[PDB]
Amino acid sequence: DIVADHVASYGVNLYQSYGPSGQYSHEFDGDEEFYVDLERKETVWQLPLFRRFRRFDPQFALTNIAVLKHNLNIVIKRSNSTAATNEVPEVTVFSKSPVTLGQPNTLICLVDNIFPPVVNITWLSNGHSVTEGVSETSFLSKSDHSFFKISYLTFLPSADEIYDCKVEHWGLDEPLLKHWEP
Amino acid sequence: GVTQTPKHLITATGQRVTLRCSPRSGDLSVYWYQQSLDQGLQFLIQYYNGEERAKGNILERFSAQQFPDLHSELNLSSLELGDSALYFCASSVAPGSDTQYFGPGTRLTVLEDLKNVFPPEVAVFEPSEAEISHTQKATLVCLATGFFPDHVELSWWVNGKEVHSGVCTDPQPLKEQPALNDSRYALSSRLRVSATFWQNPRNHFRCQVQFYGLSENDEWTQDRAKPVTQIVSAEAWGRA
Amino acid sequence: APSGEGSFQPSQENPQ
Amino acid sequence: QVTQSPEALRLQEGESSSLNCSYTVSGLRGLFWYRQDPGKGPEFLFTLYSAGEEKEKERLKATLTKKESFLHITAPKPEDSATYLCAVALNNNAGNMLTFGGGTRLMVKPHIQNPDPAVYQLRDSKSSDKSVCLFTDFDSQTNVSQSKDSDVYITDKCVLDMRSMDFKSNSAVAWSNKSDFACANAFNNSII
Amino acid sequence: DSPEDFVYQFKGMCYFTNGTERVRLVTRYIYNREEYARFDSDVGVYRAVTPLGPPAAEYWNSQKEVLERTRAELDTVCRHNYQLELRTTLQRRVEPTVTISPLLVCSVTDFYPAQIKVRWFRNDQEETTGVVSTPLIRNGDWTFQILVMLEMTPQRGDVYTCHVEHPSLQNPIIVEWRAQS
Ligand SMILES: *[C@@H]1O[C@H](CO)[C@@H](O)[C@H](O)[C@H]1NC(C)=O
Ligand SMILES: *[C@@H]1O[C@H](CO)[C@@H](O)[C@H](O)[C@H]1NC(C)=O
Ligand SMILES: [Ca+2]
Ligand SMILES: [Ca+2]
Repeated sequence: DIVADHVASYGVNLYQSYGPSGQYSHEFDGDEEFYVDLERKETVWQLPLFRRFRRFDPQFALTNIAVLKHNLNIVIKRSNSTAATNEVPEVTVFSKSPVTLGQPNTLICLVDNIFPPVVNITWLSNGHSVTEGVSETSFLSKSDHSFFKISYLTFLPSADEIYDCKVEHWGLDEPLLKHWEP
Repeated sequence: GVTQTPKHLITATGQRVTLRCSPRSGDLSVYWYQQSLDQGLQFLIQYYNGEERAKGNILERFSAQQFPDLHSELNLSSLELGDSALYFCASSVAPGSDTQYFGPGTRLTVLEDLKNVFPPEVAVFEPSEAEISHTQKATLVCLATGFFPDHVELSWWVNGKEVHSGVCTDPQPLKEQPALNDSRYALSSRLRVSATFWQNPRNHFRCQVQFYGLSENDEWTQDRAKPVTQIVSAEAWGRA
Repeated sequence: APSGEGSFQPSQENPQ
Repeated sequence: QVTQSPEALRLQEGESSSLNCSYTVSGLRGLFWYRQDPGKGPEFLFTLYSAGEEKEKERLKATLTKKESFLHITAPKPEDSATYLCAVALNNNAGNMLTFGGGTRLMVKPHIQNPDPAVYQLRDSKSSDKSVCLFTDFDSQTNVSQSKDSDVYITDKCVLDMRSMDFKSNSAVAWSNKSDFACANAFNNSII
Repeated sequence: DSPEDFVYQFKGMCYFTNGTERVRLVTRYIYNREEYARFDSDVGVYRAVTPLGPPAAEYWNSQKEVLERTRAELDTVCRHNYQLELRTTLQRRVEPTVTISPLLVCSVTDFYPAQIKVRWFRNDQEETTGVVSTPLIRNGDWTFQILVMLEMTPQRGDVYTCHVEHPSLQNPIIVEWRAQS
C-alpha cells in the first residue's frame, strides 16, 4: 500500500475473454473522470467542468485495449489456462439526500467486491421492473484488483412505493435483492 | 528491416494500384505516410494485429489492410495526378509511442496517358586528353537522355563490380524541352579516375541506367517497343 | 483550448 | 502544430550549427529526429520524451525543452547533407500517428584545397551524336547558371570524392547536338 | 455451472504527495486478480511480482526504448495530468447541505472534497458521549455524504446544534433543532 495525498489512474485498462469485452477509464481519488465508449469511439466525461479544460482522444484507449487483447492471449497460455474465480459481491442501497416525499431524489446501489467484472444491476418498484431514470458508473477499480459499480435511480419518494436493487452475478447462486423504503 | 514493393510505379489516371510492405521482423504495428512536394510528409493510416488503429485525413479512394503475417497492402483507386508522391511504410514493435522505422518507399507517378513514356539513351564520353595531361586524373562522363518519367537509377561498373568512389550524378534531371509539361529528361554522371587507371586497356568501364517504367500488366497500344522497366547501358574500354 | 490528457501505454508481451 | 527552421541550411565543411523544431502544443508523447537522403526512407536518429532530455550519437546531439528541440551538428562532413525531419506524437492527436515538420534541407559544401578552374572538351561517342564540355576543379564559391541557349544544356554543379587519393572536386557538364558547338561559348555567360 | 472468463488488467497509476514536490508512478500488469509485473518509478526498471512475471519483466528490461518511454511517463502522464487536475478536480468545491431529522441525525450531504468535520452541541456544551457517526460515504458522482447520530434525552429549553466544517466554507455551517412541545 502506497501513502499519497492523491491517487490517480490514467487509466484503468480492462479486457476480458467473456464477450469479449473491455473498459477504459481515468480515475482520480476513487472517482471516475471519464470512460471511453469503445463501440461509439467516444469519451464520456462525468463532470461538466472537465470538458472545458480537458480532452482525451478515444483512439488511445482503443489502441491500449488491443494491446491488452494481445497480452491476455499470451498470459492465458503461460498460466496453463487458469480461469478467473467468481467472488461474492456486497450490495448496499441508500438515498443520495434526506428523503422529502414528493421531491426529486436519487437512490444509490453500491455493488462492492465485483470479480470478474460482469454484472447485472436492476431496480424494482413494488416488485415490478423500472428502466427509465436509471444510470450507473463504470467498473471502478480497487487496490485488491476486484471492482465496485454504483447504480442510480432518480425518483420522487412516496409512502406507497418500496424499492429493491436486483444484482445478478456468477458468484451468486440466486439474484441478490437489497430492499430500501422511505 | 522494412521492405516495400514495388520501388517504382508508373500508371495512368483512373487506374487502381496496390503497394505492399513487410514490417521489421518482430514488429506488429504498420503505418503509411505520403510524401508529396505540396504537403510534405503526411500520415495516412495505422494497422495493429490486423486491425485499423489511427487514421489520418485519408480519402475514401484510399484503403489499407494488414495480413496475419503482419505485411500491409495500401490500395489507391481512381488515381489522380495529385496522387503522384512517395508512399512510405513504417513499423514499430508495439502500437504506442514506439519508434517508427521507415521502408525505402514507393515512388508513384500518375500520368494522363502512358503514350509519352520513353526509356533513356545512354552514352559514355571518353576523358579529355588535355585533362589527363594537366591533372593526371581522367573524368568519364555518362549522359542519359530522352527518358520520361524521371524514375532512373544511375550506377558505374568497373570490370563488372559497381563503384561509388569518384562518382557524382546530377541531383535532379533537366527538362530537354522546358516549355512542354511532359518533357523528356536528361541526366549526367561523372566518374573521375587516375590517368594510369584509364590508360590501362585491361579496364572496362560501363555506365548503367536502371529505368523504371511500365509493368507486365499494362497495356501498350503503340507501334513501338513497350517502355518497360529496363537497364540501358553504354561502355568504354581504357585507351592508351 | 483544452489540453490533451496523458495516458499510460501497456508494454507488449513477447509474441515469439 | 510542429514547425522546423530554417527550411534550408547551407553549411561549410566543419561549420557547426543548430536545427530548430518548435511545437506549439502541450501534451507530448515523444519528439523524433530523422535524416532523409532525397527519395530514400527517413532514417531514425533520436527519441526525446522529456524536457531537459538530451541524446548524442556521433556529430549529432538532440536536446528538448517545453517549446522546442534543437539538433546540434558539430563539425559536419559532406556526408551529413540531407533533409532533417522532426516529428511529434501528441495527446491532442487521434492516436499514435506522427506529425512531421517541413524539414531542414542541409547542404554541407566541401572545402576545395587546390582549385584549378578549367574547361575541357571530351571525345565524341560514335553513337551519341552529341558533344560534351566539362567545367571542373573550380572552387565551392564558384557555381554555374542555367543555359542561355536553345541548343546548349548545362547541368548543375556536382561534387565527387576520390577515396584512394582523398581528393574532392566540383564539376559541371555542357552538351549540344550542334556541329559548331564550342566549349568557349558554352560557359561564356553560364559561370556565376 | 458458470461461464469461464479470462481477465486482463492494466493500471497506470500516479501517486501525488505535497502538491507537486513528490510524484511516484506504478504501472500494474494483472491477470485475473493477480499482479504479475510492475514498473515503479522509485525502482526505475520492470519487476516481476509473481512466477508469471519473469518472461515479461526481463523482455521489457532488455528494450532500452521501452525503459526510456516508461521512465518518461512520470512527466508525460503524471506531472502533465496533475497540471490538468489543478484546473479541474482540485478546483471543485461543493458546499455541504446540512439538515437535522429526529435519536437526532445530522445528515451532511453532497460535498466535495472529502475532508469533513462534524460536531454536536447541546446548548452551550459539546457532546462527546452519545455520538455515533457513519463512515465517509462515496456517492460515486463526485460527492460525499456523512450522517452523525446523537443520543439525546430532550428537556424543555434545549437547543441542539450540528456544527460542520469543510474546505469549501469560510465559516462553519450551524444548523439547530429546538426541543419539541
Ligand atoms: C444478465 O442478463 C442477461 C440477459 O437477461 C443474461 O443473459 C446474463 O446471463 C445475466 N448475467 C448474469 C451474471 O446473471
Ligand atoms: C512540502 O514541500 C515544500 C516545498 O518543497 C517543503 O518546504 C516542505 O518541507 C515539504 N513538506 C514535507 C513534510 O516534506
Ligand atoms: Ca456515470
Ligand atoms: Ca539546374
